[PDB]
Amino acid sequence: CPRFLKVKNWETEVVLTDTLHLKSTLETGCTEYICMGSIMHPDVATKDQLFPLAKEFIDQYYSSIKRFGSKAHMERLEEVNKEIDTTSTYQLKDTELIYGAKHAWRNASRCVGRIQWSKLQVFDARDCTTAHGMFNYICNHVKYATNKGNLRSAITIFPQRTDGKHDFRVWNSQLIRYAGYKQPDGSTLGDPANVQFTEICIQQGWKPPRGRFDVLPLLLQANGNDPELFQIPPELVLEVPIRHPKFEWFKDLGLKWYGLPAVSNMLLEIGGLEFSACPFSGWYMGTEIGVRDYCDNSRYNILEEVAKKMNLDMRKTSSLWKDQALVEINIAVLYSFQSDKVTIVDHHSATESFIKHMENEYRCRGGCPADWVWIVPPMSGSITPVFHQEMLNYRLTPSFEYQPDPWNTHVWK
Amino acid sequence: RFLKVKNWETEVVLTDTLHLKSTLETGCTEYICMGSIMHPATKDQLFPLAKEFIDQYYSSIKRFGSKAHMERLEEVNKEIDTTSTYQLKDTELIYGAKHAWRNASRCVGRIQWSKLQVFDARDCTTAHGMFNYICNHVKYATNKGNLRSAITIFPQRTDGKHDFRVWNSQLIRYAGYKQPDGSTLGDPANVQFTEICIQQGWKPPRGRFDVLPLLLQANGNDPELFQIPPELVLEVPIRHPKFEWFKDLGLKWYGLPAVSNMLLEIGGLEFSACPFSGWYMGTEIGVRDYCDNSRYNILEEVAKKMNLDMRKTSSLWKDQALVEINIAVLYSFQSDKVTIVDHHSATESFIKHMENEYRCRGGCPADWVWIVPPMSGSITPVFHQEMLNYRLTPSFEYQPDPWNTHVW
Ligand code: HEM
Ligand code: HEM
Ligand SMILES: Cc1cc(N)nc(CCc2cc(F)cc(CCCN(C)C)c2F)c1
Ligand SMILES: Cc1cc(N)nc(CCc2cc(F)cc(CCCN(C)C)c2F)c1
Ligand SMILES: C[C@H](O)[C@H](O)[C@H]1CNc2nc(N)[nH]c(=O)c2N1
Ligand SMILES: C[C@H](O)[C@H](O)[C@H]1CNc2nc(N)[nH]c(=O)c2N1
Ligand SMILES: [Zn+2]
Repeated sequence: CPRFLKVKNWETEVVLTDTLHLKSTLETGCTEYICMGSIMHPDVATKDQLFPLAKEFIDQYYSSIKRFGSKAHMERLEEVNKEIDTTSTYQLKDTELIYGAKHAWRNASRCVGRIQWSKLQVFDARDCTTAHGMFNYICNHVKYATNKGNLRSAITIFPQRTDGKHDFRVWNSQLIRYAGYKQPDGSTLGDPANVQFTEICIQQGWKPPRGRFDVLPLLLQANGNDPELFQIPPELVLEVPIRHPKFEWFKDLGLKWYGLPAVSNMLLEIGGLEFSACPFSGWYMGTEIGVRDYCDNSRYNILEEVAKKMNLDMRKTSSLWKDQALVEINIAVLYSFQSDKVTIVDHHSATESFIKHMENEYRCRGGCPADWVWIVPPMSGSITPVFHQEMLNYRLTPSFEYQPDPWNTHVWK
Repeated sequence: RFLKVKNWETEVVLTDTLHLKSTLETGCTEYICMGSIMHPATKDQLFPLAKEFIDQYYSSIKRFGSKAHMERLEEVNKEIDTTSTYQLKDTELIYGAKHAWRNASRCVGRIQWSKLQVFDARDCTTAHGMFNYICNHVKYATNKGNLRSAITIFPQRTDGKHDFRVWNSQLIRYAGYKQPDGSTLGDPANVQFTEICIQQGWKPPRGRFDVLPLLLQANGNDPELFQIPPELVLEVPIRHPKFEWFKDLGLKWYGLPAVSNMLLEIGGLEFSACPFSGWYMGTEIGVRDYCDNSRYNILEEVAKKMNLDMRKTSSLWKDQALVEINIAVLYSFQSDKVTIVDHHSATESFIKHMENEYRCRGGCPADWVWIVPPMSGSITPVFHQEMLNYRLTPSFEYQPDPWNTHVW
């Protein structure tokens, strides 16, 4: 592998030099002959597998605190090694847990929000034993991160995997999401993305209000036991009704969205350890709501109704009625969040911040892994600076990974 | 191994076997993906490349292993022996040019690939001859607004000291002028090329839409300047269906998009001058050509006339102006009956193209980074389509700009 790789920005002519790719760990999916960069997704560690993974992480941590090679570094290596020897696993120190969580975000190639990576509040929930305790930790997380609309990024880390039969899992894909209900006539009420999970909740005992914006309950699994349902206290769920600065009729669509984006189905890998329940939250980029949640054909799919109320000609695609309506919806989302003083970032500001972040990471860290397919926003791509920015994608650890949906693997008791 | 691609909107899964036929490199490795990087012979090297191509040609006309096929391989073998190269048959040239288009991972317009008019210009020897062939190309392809895809293929590379080159990046482009006060008049993408034309004796009108002259190099000689006859250059004044003030911006564009700086590789042969043309997707003009910060950069002026609040990015004033400019472009070409496709229709057609190629060919190499349009990405169906990118040959390739290699 070449020692230096160059990326160019075709708008500004700036050339950056990447050396950090030499620390790349796992596989991208690509080969010399095929690129899988647009593919969305392209039994535990043995003692022998765990030793080198832990050492790599411990070495990285002690290098970051400028104590590489120190007595405390060598002693930490020996203590971890003994622990892996006698128990087949090991426990992270609190400092190492925090460092690992921040760096999994720092390394998340698909995240445009990483300029914030070092300001992550880490909640250590490794003492949790029950689904009720998970609910308590999650409620505290949601309250802290929401902060009356002055949102603060945060992660809550539940106990790591042991033998794979005692996993902690949040069955929700996000902590706060709206239910979706398939109707006998084929239509869907609510969010079509969540129909499968909604049906699971109903079978587990949830009584669904069957509305358009019903906050789903938490479905929480502790220590490999069957998951249990809990209702998030509604006063902890900050929501924003969507209105438009010019179009008085926009509020009559009855749209609203929740303020806190909180991913809860990913796995956090630190030093070979696997944290299968690690819900983390930030704040929204407006297009995540205004383009994807609202205008995806397979989601709320409101382009039609908005275009109608805008009195656009919808018979020819070349009138760009979809495009025109999409912008108004995204204007409404940003205006409504700003009016209610709920943190949100538009796609222009976020991508400009990410370029500055990337350049800083290249200069101070030797690179910044980035997934262009995900970094470029889903509207107006080429009038954002990331569109013209060449990027290198590679996998560094600590990392957030996808994992199978737990209902596909769980052994019901 | 067989590889699957999923469309996350429709849940359609396709199975790719065609990638097993690729042998060029992508630039990626198992550890680093370069998917967003823009740019990642001898007798001995030539015959296996020739053999592979002759093989796939005779397989395509269902006479693989025929007597004609055996004879052609031997014919090619002797010719590489006695001359260090070979000459394609006319049928092979046409097949190879259509397949270079069919294989172009970055082109959303490939549903048309087999409707390509191929002009054989391999008997050309001088820049005057190139000019004549290019004028005929432009006239045929323009067709009074009913655009027709075409490619003109000039003689192949021999020793590399005798290349045919079109120095222009496109056959028709507007000049760009570095102003005294530091800014730029016209098209900033072409400032360097414009200056080379001036340095070669071109008298610039110093307007905003001055069609550049052709700078044509034949057989490695110094390039020569030619003016395309203006009656051959179809242009469209841009106006807006609702904003009557839009025409007062004084904007226009040319109807014929015609790439002239790429290299066509067929069976190991390299055609360094191979201008090819189709018709525009509206966003190529209205998003990239007009609104890139390094291009015409008119978002400010348009948003001004729309009286948009331009003090905060979160008003999305840039996004609103962007849509209106692209409405105007489509409306203007359609009103003048000049072929153009919008990004919704184009990506729809591409999804249908992919389905066809997976069925009859076992796959379709596609570069998501280039296929997804530069605006309103996720409300087009390609945004949700997983794609596999791999290099098949015949292919179009980038090459260095001739002013960096040429000795005068
Ligand atoms: C604080 C403000 C943040 C912003 C504005 C932001 C923005 C984004 C956006 C727009 C995406 C693409 C979302 C999509 O299309 O589904 C994304 C992906 C991602 N973000 Fe961030 N994010 C933020 C915070 C965080 C935090 C705190 C973490 C973890 C500690 C994180 C980790 C990730 C990961 C792992 C992905 C990839 C998700 C996947 O591949 O499925 N982000 N982010
Ligand atoms: C007929 C209508 C056509 C349409 C609508 C179309 C559309 C497009 C678009 C929108 C791009 C992206 C260009 C950019 O972003 O700069 C592209 C790229 C490309 N097209 Fe097509 N195209 C057409 C015809 C053709 C033809 C006739 C050929 C060759 C015979 C061709 C070969 C290519 C190649 C090689 C690229 C990649 C360019 C590069 O890598 O820089 N296209 N096409
Ligand atoms: C922390 C955070 C901040 C932010 N501003 N945005 C997000 C994206 C929210 C999101 C929404 C979504 F629909 C899908 C995924 C992928 C991961 C979740 N699982 C489905 C794998 C997401 F991350 C996350
Ligand atoms: C045949 C054809 C049809 C069409 N509809 N579109 C194109 C692309 C036009 C284009 C525009 C542009 F700005 C940059 C590049 C790549 C660099 C090549 N240079 C020759 C310009 C382009 F291919 C080609
Ligand atoms: C097929 C393609 O990989 C898929 O649609 C991706 C494209 N880019 C994306 N980018 C973001 N930010 N989020 C997404 O869900 C997707 N989806
Ligand atoms: C850095 C990045 O590869 C570069 O900006 C690419 C992105 N995608 C593109 N897509 C198209 N269609 N045309 C382009 O010029 C580019 N430029
Ligand atoms: Zn790749």
